[PDB]
Amino acid sequence: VRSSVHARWIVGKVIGTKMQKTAKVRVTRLVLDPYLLKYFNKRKTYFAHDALQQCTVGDIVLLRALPVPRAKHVKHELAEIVFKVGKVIDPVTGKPCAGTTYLESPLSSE
Amino acid sequence: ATLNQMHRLGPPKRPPRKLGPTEGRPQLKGVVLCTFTRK
Amino acid sequence: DPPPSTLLKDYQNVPGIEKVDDVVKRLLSLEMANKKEMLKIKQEQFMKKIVANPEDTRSLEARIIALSVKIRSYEEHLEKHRKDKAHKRYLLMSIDQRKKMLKNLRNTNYDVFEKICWGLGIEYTFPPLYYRRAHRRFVTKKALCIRVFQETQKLKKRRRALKAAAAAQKQ
Amino acid sequence: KNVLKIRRRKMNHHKYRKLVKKTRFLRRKVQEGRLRRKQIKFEKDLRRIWLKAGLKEAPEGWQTPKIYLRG
Amino acid sequence: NPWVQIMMFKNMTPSPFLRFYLDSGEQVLVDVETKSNKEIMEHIRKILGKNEETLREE
Amino acid sequence: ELMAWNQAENRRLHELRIARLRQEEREQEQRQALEQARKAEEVQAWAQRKE
RNA sequence: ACCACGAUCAAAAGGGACAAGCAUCAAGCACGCAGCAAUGCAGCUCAAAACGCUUAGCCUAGCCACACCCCCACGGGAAACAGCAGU
RNA sequence: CCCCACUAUGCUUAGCCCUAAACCUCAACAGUUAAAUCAACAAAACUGCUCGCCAGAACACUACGAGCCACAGCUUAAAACUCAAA
Ligand SMILES: [K+]
Ligand SMILES: [K+]
Ligand SMILES: [K+]
Ligand SMILES: [Mg+2]
Ligand SMILES: [Mg+2]
Ligand SMILES: [Mg+2]
Ligand SMILES: [Mg+2]
Ligand SMILES: [Mg+2]
Ligand SMILES: [Mg+2]
Ligand SMILES: [Mg+2]
Ligand SMILES: [Mg+2]
Ligand SMILES: [Mg+2]
Ligand SMILES: [Mg+2]
Ligand SMILES: [Mg+2]
Ligand SMILES: [Mg+2]
Ligand SMILES: [Mg+2]
Ligand SMILES: [Mg+2]
Ligand SMILES: [Mg+2]
Ligand SMILES: [Mg+2]
Ligand SMILES: [Mg+2]
Ligand SMILES: [Mg+2]
Ligand SMILES: [Mg+2]
Repeated sequence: VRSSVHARWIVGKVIGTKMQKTAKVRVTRLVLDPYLLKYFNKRKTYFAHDALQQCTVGDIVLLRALPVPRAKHVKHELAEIVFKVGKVIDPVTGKPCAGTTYLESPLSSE
Repeated sequence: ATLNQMHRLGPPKRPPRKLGPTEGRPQLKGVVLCTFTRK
Repeated sequence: DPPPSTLLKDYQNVPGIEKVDDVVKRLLSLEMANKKEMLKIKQEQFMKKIVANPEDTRSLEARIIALSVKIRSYEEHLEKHRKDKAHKRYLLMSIDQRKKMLKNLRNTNYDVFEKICWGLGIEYTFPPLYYRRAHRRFVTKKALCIRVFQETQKLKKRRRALKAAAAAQKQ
Repeated sequence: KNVLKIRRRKMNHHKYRKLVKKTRFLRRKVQEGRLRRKQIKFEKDLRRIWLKAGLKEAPEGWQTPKIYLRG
Repeated sequence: NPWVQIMMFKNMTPSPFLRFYLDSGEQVLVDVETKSNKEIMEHIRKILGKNEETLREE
Repeated sequence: ELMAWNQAENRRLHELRIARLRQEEREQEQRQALEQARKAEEVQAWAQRKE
């Protein structure tokens, strides 16, 4: 369970798939502006190992830290594709959706 | 400006204070070259 | 383009249109109409070929199809009018609005996004991250830096064989 | 409003244009010399690259073009 | 919770929901449709918030 | 116990959702019935004018 | 004391975080990834400020850096108070 | 400044140049006319949200750098000295 990687679980958006078995993921965190006391998104890039090359640019993925980095910049592995780009499944109902509209009604399977 | 603009610009950067004829020093030693009068 | 003999979208589903005189068929065809009428027929074909409901005109699919027909009309217009700056602007703006529609369709319905691209022959492209002038000094230095990289790679491979050869001789 | 601020700018631009006309031949000699140094500074920037990468001469078939000449 | 990543997503699904990712790998889905903001705060406090005793000790 | 209580709270909200969605289909069908009638008359009128 | 499969303390290594000014420093020029290897792919950073220049010991129960200079110190220049007092 | 003559130019075609008091000097979108209506003048006063821009005058529509079919050009754009005003 121990790891030398600082970020153990992070969610991000895939922004690149040009590296073999590696997805480039933009992770955003909220950071407090000390003067304005307003939160602004601060984005950081993480390389994630994607053995099956199943990540598509734009999908939301969950990354898990590796025990030790496998490369200079690869410290995480693809743990789960949360929201496949253009193929989102509503977690609350389990039905496919296109934006704020259902593609299959939850009433179909009762 | 908007909050996004204020955040993006950051705190105001005020130019480093200029140094006068003494170069930021209370006194300086000098050697007199010539004396004269000014109007 | 649809054949000139094609009937207008308004008169194609009137009962008995196939038994009228040939002259009446010419007067209700594309041959006797303006180009805007031909674009309505083109829009109809793409809808049936691509969209699941050809009668829903407010879906993101129908808008992409409608705008794609307008874009092709501007391209044909500008092929004959190459100094028409007004329509050149309309084309560039329309191309940018279809990309903004395709982006939103890709994010919401990928299966429909794929059929729209195949049906209309659109090759979706991801925007470049940085838009900056490639001036002369940049275009020359970047070319030299690629040549230097290519040459360094060749030399590094000729430093693998010589080392490999010498190692074998020891044996 | 008065045009007093415009009048200051008007005089500055008039005297500037007149200065340029009076010295346009000296400025052309100076501008030429600057472009020569600019080309040399550009060639040095590229030579630094291949030399710091371990090469001893320019990449085979590479000739640095003149990117600052009117031609 | 400065070290907890919070990411927002607009109009990706038909109804609103919160999802928490835990260090074990467990995920907690919280449906918030029809709930007020005060009820949402009280819900996640109950299931994933430290109680007043645990905070007093610290 | 809190994860199971949260799973039960989600199931409760799901039954309320399905009840809300059923009432929306009955209303959607009523509207969809009128629009088809209205749209059919406009087609027949438009068709007669073209004929 | 020696052992503690330990505690305390704390290097190296790995991950994260961490000054100011200048964008008239806007591109950096190999800065990536996969594979046991062979080797293959062509990527990596950057206007959310990379790269660069300049300024400055710091976040002070203290800490960091330096210890005549050549970042280092085999070697060389050379013969060293930035220990106290003192010139 | 007034009168006469005449050229570049105004026109077309094919390329450049990329500037205006390009100003209706009043940014885009959405909303209000109640409260304090509101420095002055002008074209009544405001709200939400976003981007752009501004921080004494002058030096300066300048210098240098950089980019540009521009080579007496355009764009971006300072500092030193000076003043107690503008
Ligand atoms: K040293
Ligand atoms: K202007
Ligand atoms: K005006
Ligand atoms: Mg007047
Ligand atoms: Mg003047
Ligand atoms: Mg260490
Ligand atoms: Mg470290
Ligand atoms: Mg300069
Ligand atoms: Mg110092
Ligand atoms: Mg000494
Ligand atoms: Mg030393
Ligand atoms: Mg001493
Ligand atoms: Mg003439
Ligand atoms: Mg005419
Ligand atoms: Mg005008
Ligand atoms: Mg203006
Ligand atoms: Mg605007
Ligand atoms: Mg308005
Ligand atoms: Mg000023
Ligand atoms: Mg001007
Ligand atoms: Mg100028
Ligand atoms: Mg110049």
